[PDB]
Amino acid sequence: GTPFERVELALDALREGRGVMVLDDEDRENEGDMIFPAETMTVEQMALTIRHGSGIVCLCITEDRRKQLDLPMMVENNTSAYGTGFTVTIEAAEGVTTGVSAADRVTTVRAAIKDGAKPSDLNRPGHVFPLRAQAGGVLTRGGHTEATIDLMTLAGFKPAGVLCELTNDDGTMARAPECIAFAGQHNMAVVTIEDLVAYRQAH
Amino acid sequence: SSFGTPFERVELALDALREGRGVMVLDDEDRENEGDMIFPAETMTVEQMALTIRHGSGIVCLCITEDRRKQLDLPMMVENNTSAYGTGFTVTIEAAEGVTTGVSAADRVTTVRAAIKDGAKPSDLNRPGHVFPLRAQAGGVLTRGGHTEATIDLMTLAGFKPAGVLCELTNDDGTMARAPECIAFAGQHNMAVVTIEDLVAYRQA
Ligand SMILES: [Mg+2]
Ligand SMILES: [Zn+2]
Ligand SMILES: [Zn+2]
Ligand SMILES: [Zn+2]
Ligand SMILES: [Zn+2]
Ligand SMILES: [Zn+2]
Ligand SMILES: [Zn+2]
Ligand SMILES: [Zn+2]
Ligand SMILES: [Zn+2]
Ligand SMILES: [Zn+2]
Ligand SMILES: [Zn+2]
Ligand SMILES: [Zn+2]
Repeated sequence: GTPFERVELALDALREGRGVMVLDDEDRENEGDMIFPAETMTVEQMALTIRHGSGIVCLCITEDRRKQLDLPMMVENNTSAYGTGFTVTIEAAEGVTTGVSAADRVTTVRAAIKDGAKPSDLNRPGHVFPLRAQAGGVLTRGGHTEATIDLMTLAGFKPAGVLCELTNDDGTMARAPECIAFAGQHNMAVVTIEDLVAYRQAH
Repeated sequence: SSFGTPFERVELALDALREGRGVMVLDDEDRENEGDMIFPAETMTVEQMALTIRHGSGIVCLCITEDRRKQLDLPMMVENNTSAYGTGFTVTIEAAEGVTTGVSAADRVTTVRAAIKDGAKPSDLNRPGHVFPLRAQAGGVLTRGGHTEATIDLMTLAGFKPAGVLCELTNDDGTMARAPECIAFAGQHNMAVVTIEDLVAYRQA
């Protein structure tokens, strides 16, 4: 397909309760992140993500939601190679045990994204990793974090999505051909950040 | 499914660590009821890291002492720790050299090695990152019966640097492995099984 078509197909997939495989630039991370809307991701989708992802399952959120939840950025002097926007980590205050099962990570995501969520609904630290997206989305920063928020908002959801990088069992990160094969195995749409940037520049 | 005394289980685990094998550490059934795969930070292989990500939560942690935390200038992640188990997460880390994105098994190992190197400085680690240090409480399992303290105590008793990598064993269906699954897993992977209770008994003696 074309770039705009891949974006459109990705929005349909998110609306249908399917995941999307998001590939960033080859000259950047060259990684594929599986993403789901925070509002609809299931425990089975979370199990899938832990099984075949890095297991570092992230919750992409806006600056306003970060402030609503009172989640400081993890560090002041961000020296990460890619400037990744990790906040302090989180666990649901209620409805979990140790916080790390697929079910507990989903409970934590739902507590964080609920309308009216308050800081006391989350304990810290925890086993879910929120990432704060920059305003302007992929028009500001071409990361998976912004890409996730932009796809959610374009699909009609709250600007809140769950992401994890796809990993091969031998410990190497999946490259684009592996990400596309995996997307086929799990009926996910595939889209690139480059597609998304072009789409938003036009639209 | 158990054999022998607590003391032998501990000694078997020390041998396993020296031999380059993992240890499966079970905490109290009334605490987390979880088994963590553990390896010395010094000798853990890329293959072992890949095994840990594949079978574990993927939240692979590096147990360190307070002295090492200070040496690396790693703040505790939160001032007011409200976690269910009071887990000692510091700010997260990535090697400043010799990695790409930080997340591959190879890159996580590189990061662990950078953090534990003799003479490691704060500038050897970028923050935040894909490896999660856990700071052990003074007194080890005699103060806090956690996987973090168990790891440090085991490495210490085995003769290693007080630094160990851990991750909780996860079933493929996303539920956490309980003792029977952890014991079966450890058997299949030639990891020595030991309980925090065993280790408390050993250290008190
Ligand atoms: Mg735990
Ligand atoms: Zn159009
Ligand atoms: Zn699967
Ligand atoms: Zn599978
Ligand atoms: Zn705002
Ligand atoms: Zn844990
Ligand atoms: Zn990314
Ligand atoms: Zn599937
Ligand atoms: Zn295995
Ligand atoms: Zn990552
Ligand atoms: Zn240096
Ligand atoms: Zn534990």
